[PDB]
Amino acid sequence: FCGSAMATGKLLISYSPPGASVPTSRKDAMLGTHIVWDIGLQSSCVLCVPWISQSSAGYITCWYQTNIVVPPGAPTSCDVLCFASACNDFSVRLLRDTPFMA
Amino acid sequence: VRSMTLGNSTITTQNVVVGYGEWPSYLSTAEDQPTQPDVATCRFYTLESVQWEKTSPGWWWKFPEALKNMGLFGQNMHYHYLGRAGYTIHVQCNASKFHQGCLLVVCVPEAEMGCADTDTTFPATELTTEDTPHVFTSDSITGKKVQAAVCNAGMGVGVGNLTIFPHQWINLRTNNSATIVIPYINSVPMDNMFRHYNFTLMIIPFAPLNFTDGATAYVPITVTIAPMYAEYNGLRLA
Amino acid sequence: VRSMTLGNSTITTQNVVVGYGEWPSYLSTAEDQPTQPDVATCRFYTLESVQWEKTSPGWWWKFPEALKNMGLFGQNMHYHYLGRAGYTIHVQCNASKFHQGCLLVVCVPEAEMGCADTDTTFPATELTTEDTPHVFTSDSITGKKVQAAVCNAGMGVGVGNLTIFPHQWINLRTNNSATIVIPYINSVPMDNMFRHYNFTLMIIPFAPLNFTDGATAYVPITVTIAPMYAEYNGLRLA
Amino acid sequence: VRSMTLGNSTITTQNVVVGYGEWPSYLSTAEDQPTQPDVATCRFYTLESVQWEKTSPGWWWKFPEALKNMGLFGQNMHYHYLGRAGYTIHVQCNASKFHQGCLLVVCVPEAEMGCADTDTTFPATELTTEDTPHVFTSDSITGKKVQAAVCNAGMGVGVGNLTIFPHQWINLRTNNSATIVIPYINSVPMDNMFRHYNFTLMIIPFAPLNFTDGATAYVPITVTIAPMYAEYNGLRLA
Amino acid sequence: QTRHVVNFHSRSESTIENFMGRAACVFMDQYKINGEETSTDRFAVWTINIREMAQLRRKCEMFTYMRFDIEMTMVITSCQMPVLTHQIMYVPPGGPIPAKVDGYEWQTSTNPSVFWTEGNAPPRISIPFISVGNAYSSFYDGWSHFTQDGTYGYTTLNAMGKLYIRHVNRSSPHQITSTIRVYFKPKHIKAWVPRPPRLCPYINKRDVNFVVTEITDSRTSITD
Repeated sequence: FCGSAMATGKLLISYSPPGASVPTSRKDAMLGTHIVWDIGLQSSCVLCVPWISQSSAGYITCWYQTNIVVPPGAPTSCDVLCFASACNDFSVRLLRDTPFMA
Repeated sequence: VRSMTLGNSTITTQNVVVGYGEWPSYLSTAEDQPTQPDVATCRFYTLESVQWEKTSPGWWWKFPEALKNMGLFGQNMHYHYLGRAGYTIHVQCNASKFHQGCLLVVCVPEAEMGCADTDTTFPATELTTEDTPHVFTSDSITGKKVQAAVCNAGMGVGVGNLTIFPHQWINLRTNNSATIVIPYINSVPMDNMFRHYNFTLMIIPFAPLNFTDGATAYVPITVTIAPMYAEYNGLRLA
Repeated sequence: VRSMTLGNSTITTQNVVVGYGEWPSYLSTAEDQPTQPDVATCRFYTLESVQWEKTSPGWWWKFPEALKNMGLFGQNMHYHYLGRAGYTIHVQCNASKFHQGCLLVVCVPEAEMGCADTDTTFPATELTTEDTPHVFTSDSITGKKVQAAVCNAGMGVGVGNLTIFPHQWINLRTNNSATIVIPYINSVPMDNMFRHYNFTLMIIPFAPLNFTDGATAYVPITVTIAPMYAEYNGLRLA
Repeated sequence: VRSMTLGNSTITTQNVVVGYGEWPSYLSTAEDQPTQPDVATCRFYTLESVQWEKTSPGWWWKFPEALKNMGLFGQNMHYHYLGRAGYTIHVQCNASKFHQGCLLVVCVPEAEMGCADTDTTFPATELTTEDTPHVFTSDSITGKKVQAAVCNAGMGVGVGNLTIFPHQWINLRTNNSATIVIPYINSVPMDNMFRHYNFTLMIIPFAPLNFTDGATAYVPITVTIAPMYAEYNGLRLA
Repeated sequence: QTRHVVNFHSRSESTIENFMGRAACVFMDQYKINGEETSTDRFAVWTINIREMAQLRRKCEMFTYMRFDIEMTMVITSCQMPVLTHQIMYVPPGGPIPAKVDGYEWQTSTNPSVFWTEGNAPPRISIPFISVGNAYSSFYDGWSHFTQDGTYGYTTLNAMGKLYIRHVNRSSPHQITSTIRVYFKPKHIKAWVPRPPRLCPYINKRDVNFVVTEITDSRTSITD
């Protein structure tokens, strides 16, 4: 969370399994897998998404649990950066040519 | 900062008021045998966040049936007609440093509320709207509904001395979070979860919210309930 | 007479053919973690009884998805997209003492069946009608459906030497019950339960039913499946 | 708060990202003998502070020759034609508590940058202006100079996955200071300090600066470099 | 296709030697046998560098520094006689080059060359780590000539040599047009200092110049 040091709110980060459908509402995301990430306490919440392979995948949605509460001095609109890597160890087998290069 | 987790629900927290000095527990017969779900049920059910403005008089939720549409706990209410639970209730406020105010977070077992115009009753959809809270009012009201004026919260008592119950103050000067554990107060070991409202979580702002013309015009209050030690009747033969 | 019980389902039974000499077992990684339901799932799912007349050519069921509407096992198929199970299959016949006949109760893993008029395919609702069985036919048939003529059961093989699979004869002279345990034969440890039919329970009358003009004109065949050691993928984070 | 001092230069600091897990060290021959200055050279060379507004796209410095006019280190570059060093780089931001933003402080060894209009080169004064930084641009540019558009920082790579190098995030919510130690990455033990730019300290604002109408319209970023374990060739006979 | 349980645990195919050490065709060229006694179309050149084709070039730019033996095997054809014999002369970085098919450089004892006659197995010639430094540099943020002169980005440390190829047959009755395919392969490869992958397409084979490309493919909204 790259907002102010005075901005405070909650975000609800839901994960859908690879077969399931996306939550259409915040309550339906709360009934599945989620983490109510309090911004005012910690500013960096870490996941670890399993069952990621190919040879119809999951979803990382994010919801307003609460709005961003801000004092009169700090700005109202903030940003959230995301990151991604291999969680513990990663398995990979069959080398090929990349599609990007032409 | 402690990141509690239960099942597939993790919240982020920042002292617990154990209601009546007791921690919820199981009931411990072959004539009547309880079923202990344990699986799921115990996860955190975060309700919808409630905006607290300068003119908000209060709110109340009536449990156990406030969770009647909340997942497996709200689905085991339809298959078993007897049950009991513990309901760890976290109440955050995540206001700023320039906001001021104070809340009474109290649980009030057996809150029998009174109708607005006496000599009649209310249509039973005025006590509870499952997930969403019924607000109080600042003055007296009429009509076939609950007399929801503060200073006489629901029961005809003074609202100031509502502190006799399991309570917690949320003074935005000092703290923001409250947590209450309510170990199933009832006169029968198991009761139906749709007829009987075991307790009434009501959040009442004593000192009103105040701020200046730059802050956000509200403070969202977040309510989270974890049904602990929920056990039900048996469905199998003996 | 042994009265087996599993969960909340008790049947009454009267030797087990363990398929390929192996008893089903669990798969035993943090990159992929299975969930073992154990609770429910293992109970007995009795299908609808099937009347066996003098002119019945046979039946087949395609599992795992024959149980797609059977309780929690048929509901965990919709929430998890990977799974495996064992399927203890009891087949009673409860005929009389004056009825005669013989059945082949065989399981046939990976029964890829052929269309009735080749050069085309069938509309996918011809292989399975969940609970109810597709019957075979006594002669050849046409149309966009399964070539269900016996002597070429589904796969273009001889129906007599279908005994290579886990089988059991039900000779009404001697016995009436069959039981087969099929320890999840597949080339991948877990697979989707709606795309892939792991095996095909087909019951084929070799010697036809016969009786005189006083007996009941049929013999009801009762099929009971107990999904053993069912495990699924994980839905929680790591 | 730790008040580090080196020679006659003291700074005031508030965790170190040791680049590639190695601390700079000396090279340990009579055919070629290095000279270790130790005296001076190791002191802190604070560059000019850089104002970070809401519309700043980024900056870059090219070392070792960014210090080409900095004291004895910038004077030993003219007398010795071979050298190596370590360059502890402190990056403070000293913003307020109501400012918000985020920086990527990355070092990028061997940042070969691309010309703005390809089919030609740039006049060599576009990569570096000794002490002062070349800014990036928000969009594409033309002319005989460096293609300094962010999202393609200098090298034609994605600017988001520039985190593979020795980096440090400066999130003004949490921290303000960064420190990186870069242990002389090169394919030859000693190289000329005017031809070859060993690494490129580039500071890139991912989340832009934001504030309200009362704060200061900028945040000064302070860069401080301490050349560690600098050693040169020998000038004496053998 | 369908999403299967891809269950295994292996990273032996992700090591550097199992990622870079793969033979790829890097040089097709024609060269005649007769006519035009002073011509440049009777032999091949191919200055050896990793920046030949963009598919391999992209893999060498994962890493800043790398050192490796190279083991190339030519595949020589012919069109249109006797049995033909070829010559694949590798000159080192310090080595004289021919100007014509009949130059005296072809007879230099310090330029190793294979004499492959047609019909046999393909000729294989292996070259060790030649460079003066301690590794080949994929990128060189520096100037060849001191005091910021011309030729940005080109160091002389990552020079690998050249590969002059000709027929040894002096003449022929008719025209024979031979085609050679050089199969480059890194061997015993080490690599230092990882580096983010190339995003933009390549422009030229001696520079890093590029057109500003978008980061990823765009989608409609942030939530779809």
